[PDB]
Amino acid sequence: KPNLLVLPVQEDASTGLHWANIHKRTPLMQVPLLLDLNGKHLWVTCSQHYSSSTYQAPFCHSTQCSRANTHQCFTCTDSTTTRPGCHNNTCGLLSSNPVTQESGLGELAQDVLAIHSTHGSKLGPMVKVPQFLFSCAPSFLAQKGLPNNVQGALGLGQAPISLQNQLFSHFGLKRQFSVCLSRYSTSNGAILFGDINDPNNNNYIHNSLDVLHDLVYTPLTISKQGEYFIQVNAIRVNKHLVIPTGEIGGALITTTHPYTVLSHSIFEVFTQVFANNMPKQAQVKAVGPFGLCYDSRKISGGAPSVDLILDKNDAVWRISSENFMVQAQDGVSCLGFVDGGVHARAGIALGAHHLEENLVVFDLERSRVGFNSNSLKSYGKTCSNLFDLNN
Amino acid sequence: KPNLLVLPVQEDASTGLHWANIHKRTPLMQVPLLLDLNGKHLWVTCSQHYSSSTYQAPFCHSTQCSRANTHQCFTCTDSTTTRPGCHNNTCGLLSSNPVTQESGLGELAQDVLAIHSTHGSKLGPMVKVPQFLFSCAPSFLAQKGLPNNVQGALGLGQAPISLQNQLFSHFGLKRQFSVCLSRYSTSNGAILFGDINDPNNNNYIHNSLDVLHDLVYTPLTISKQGEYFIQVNAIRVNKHLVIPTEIGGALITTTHPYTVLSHSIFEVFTQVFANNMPKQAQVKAVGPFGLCYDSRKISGGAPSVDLILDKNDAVWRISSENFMVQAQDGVSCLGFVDGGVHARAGIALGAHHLEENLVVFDLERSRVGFNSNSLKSYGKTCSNLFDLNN
Amino acid sequence: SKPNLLVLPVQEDASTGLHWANIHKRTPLMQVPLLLDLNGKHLWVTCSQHYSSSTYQAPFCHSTQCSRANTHQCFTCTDSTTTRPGCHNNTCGLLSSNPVTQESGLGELAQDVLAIHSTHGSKLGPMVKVPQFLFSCAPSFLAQKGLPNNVQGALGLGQAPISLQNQLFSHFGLKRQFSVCLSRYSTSNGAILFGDINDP
Ligand SMILES: *[C@@H]1O[C@H](CO)[C@@H](O[C@@H]2O[C@H](CO)[C@@H](O)[C@H](O)[C@H]2NC(C)=O)[C@H](O[C@@H]2O[C@@H](C)[C@@H](O)[C@@H](O)[C@@H]2O)[C@H]1NC(C)=O
Ligand SMILES: *[C@@H]1O[C@H](CO)[C@@H](O[C@@H]2O[C@H](CO)[C@@H](O)[C@H](O)[C@H]2NC(C)=O)[C@H](O)[C@H]1NC(C)=O
Ligand SMILES: *[C@@H]1O[C@H](CO)[C@@H](O)[C@H](O)[C@H]1NC(C)=O
Repeated sequence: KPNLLVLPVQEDASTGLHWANIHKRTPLMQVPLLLDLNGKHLWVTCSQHYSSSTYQAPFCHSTQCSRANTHQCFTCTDSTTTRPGCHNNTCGLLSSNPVTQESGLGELAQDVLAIHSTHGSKLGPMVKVPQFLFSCAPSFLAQKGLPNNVQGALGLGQAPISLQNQLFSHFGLKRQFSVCLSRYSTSNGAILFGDINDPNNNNYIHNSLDVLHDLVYTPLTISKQGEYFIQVNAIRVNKHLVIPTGEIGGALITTTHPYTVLSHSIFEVFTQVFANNMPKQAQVKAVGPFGLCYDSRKISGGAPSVDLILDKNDAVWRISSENFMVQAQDGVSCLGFVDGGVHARAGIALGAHHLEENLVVFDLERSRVGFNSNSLKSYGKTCSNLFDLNN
Repeated sequence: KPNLLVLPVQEDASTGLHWANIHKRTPLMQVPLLLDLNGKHLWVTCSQHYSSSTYQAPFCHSTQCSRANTHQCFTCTDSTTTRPGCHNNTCGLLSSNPVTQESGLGELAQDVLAIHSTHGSKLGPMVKVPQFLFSCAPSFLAQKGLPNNVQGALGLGQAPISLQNQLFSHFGLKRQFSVCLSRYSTSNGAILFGDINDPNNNNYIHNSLDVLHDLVYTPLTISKQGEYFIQVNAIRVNKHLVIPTEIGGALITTTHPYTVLSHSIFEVFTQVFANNMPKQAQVKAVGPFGLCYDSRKISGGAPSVDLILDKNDAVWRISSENFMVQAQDGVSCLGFVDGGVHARAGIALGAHHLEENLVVFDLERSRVGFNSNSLKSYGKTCSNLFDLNN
Repeated sequence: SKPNLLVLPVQEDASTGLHWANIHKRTPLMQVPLLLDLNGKHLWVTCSQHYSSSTYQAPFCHSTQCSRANTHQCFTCTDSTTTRPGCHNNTCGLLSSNPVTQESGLGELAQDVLAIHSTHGSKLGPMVKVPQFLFSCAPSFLAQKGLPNNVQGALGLGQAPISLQNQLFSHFGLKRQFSVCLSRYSTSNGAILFGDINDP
């Protein structure tokens, strides 16, 4: 019985989103799914080639339906014969495409999910959750916005049948998971489930020990919708402070958009403050979703300190200029923050690009988030080689 | 045929609010009324003691009631005899005390209003609007909260029978008015109606020409209730920027003296301010204020406070002689007040903010203009920018 | 230099029995045939791709112009993929009516030059302008039915804040009075007069 589980994830270069192959069903196979940090559950298109000797659709008012927190019954109005995703007297579950913000009523489903354990310092054998709960979503939901051929999403949000909650409870793990996304499409990053500070896991996490010793922590708050928040008191640029006005933190953490999104007033003030701490004669025609771009040849070694001042000024998340400068085009380097408009979900939403090449620990038992206080590269490490991810 | 009209206004030392004598009725006489920038109409208390040979109460469904945008008929339930403010089959108008936020149903009224024209560099003869529309309010409405002897309010809001809307239309003026409040109770400020860049008016406004050339503008937005808003992206204190929070987020108003901030913004701004000051010069807060200092110790230097505006095109610099208030003896307080958690807006700029500034409401281009340097840097004040002498 | 009386010639359409006027608008100034609608709340025009004017503007939502027009509903162009008069985002929406068909449609608030005759002695005098006249750019279908031939909108003289007379009264400081003398014959004009007719 494993004390640590590992899910390799990959960056999609085109969308900037991350996805994973999930192993499901009997016989076991791989389903490519979007990584959705705040997603309430795993959902898939089932109307396909769903072949499994282990599939079940729980009946309405069943114990499975109570756990999934759906007490709404499902009626199939597509096929008039039965299949995965289409029954009467089952239960309905609302699934959302976090990119398009579309939602649709899916059917609660139950089948095998499998995930890697560890063996010494390498990946170990797959272990199974034989009755993993998830949603069979309507086909349209995955037809737009996801990486190519991605057929659903896996959610890691604070909700009862999230992926991590089901792994924790099945295997009796510590309630902690860690995210190390890779910036490169050509090598994987990973998600780790369980305690990384467990001597039983020392051999697998041995290579990451210098990083772990320097981890910095800040309190984690959770919204009514199961989303992860931290408190950012200010954004510091050199000696300028952009200061936003028992509550949930103001900064969302998400994996479902690449760049960090700022509500309009913050975006406006921050970007100008940034432009003021830069050579005005280095700017070029704005490109892409970005508002402030430079000719890459100037600027070289000329970007300012950009830091998040965190809850109660106890901590700082220093952000590297190799992270916050984006290479929009051949020789064009852009400030990687985008305007969320005036009705943004949060004042600040830290996205996949922010998380990439950082180790970020979601410590649910103590309600806090930890991150590397120095860049991984300063340890000679990357998110792809911090842990052994060869099968 | 005048191109510019002038209304002198005065600060009430006690309340910090401003008022004007309006000339009305036949025979012409003076009515002291509160200056209410956002008010929808002029209202005055009416009784059997109201005397005028030109007063009328328009009938219900009249063209007058139509222009005033009231189609609710009025029934007098007070006197059992008719008098100004008390008739049947007239029309009803809701009037508000902007200070107490009490409101009352008045009767639409019509009478003479007079206001100064200009003659060269001086005030010229009074010119009249013989059928000025306004509200006869119930007597109780002004009985609390207004400066002494003030018996109504003149409203300059975006609403069909506001004072400026009726002056514009009657005289064929450019749709613009300018506010120059005087900080001193002992000298008048003014409101100007019509084009101030009008060569015809060059002689009256000649003394202000340097101020006008350097005016800075920002977009003006109007709420559904007719209030004036601008957009503030940040309040800057030295190098610390406080980001507040489409209609602008900052209300402009004349019905409270000090600038009111919503609780979350207030808390953030006052601490940021305390961080840019000698932290051990503070004294127990006095009055309505939250952060007060000893006057002898901070004469050293107050920090830069600027409103960063819409699209960051413009900056409204606030002088430390404006935002520091001398609450007591040797105590100077930061003159921003906490509007609480159900504040109407995030920022509400009040009379104190407006004082000794020239503020132009350009309704024709939907923008607000203000002096980009202090009046005092031009050798001017709001009392002497224009000739307000009889 | 401010006229005390303005005059708008109007003509009867024999086919429909309705009356219309050529109204002068834009820079450079040109004529638009519009239906005479006594009770109409505002002037509206079908505004097209080929609207040409150097003085045209679409007020922004929550502007003072939108306040005066009494509209606080914002406009979104759900039509073209490019902007044109009558088609922008972040402007304000105004409901216009075809009084013959009772069709209504949501237009965009617009601002441009309007000109009209003043008087000179006993004759018509030079055109005088309202440089920022407020009106509605209405959807094209709204004029396709019921109106005289080639008529592209209506001018309203109703009791409403941006009616035609209300804007003329206030721009020029006229007496609040207008007079109607319609002609029975399609072959000669009648007129609308704005201002005091009784100061001989
Ligand atoms: C305004 O209209 C009211 C309703 O018509 C008037 O009140 C009515 O007076 C009648 C005469 O005595 C009486 O029979 C009715 O019952 C009464 N109606 C109500 C609703 O009370 C009112 O008249 C004045 O006030 C009343 C109470 C009496 O004192 C009358 O003599 C008064 O004229 C009208 N007010 C005017 C015309 O000023
Ligand atoms: C007015 O705004 C709308 C909505 O913002 C624009 O319509 C969208 O244009 C985007 C392009 O950025 C498309 O991706 C959307 O599919 C469009 N939505 C709809 C409903 O058509 C529209 O282009 C804007 N119009 C103008 C003239 O700027
Ligand atoms: C679901 O119920 C409806 C209504 O009774 C029925 O017509 C339909 O065939 C049922 N669906 C399946 C898959 O049996």
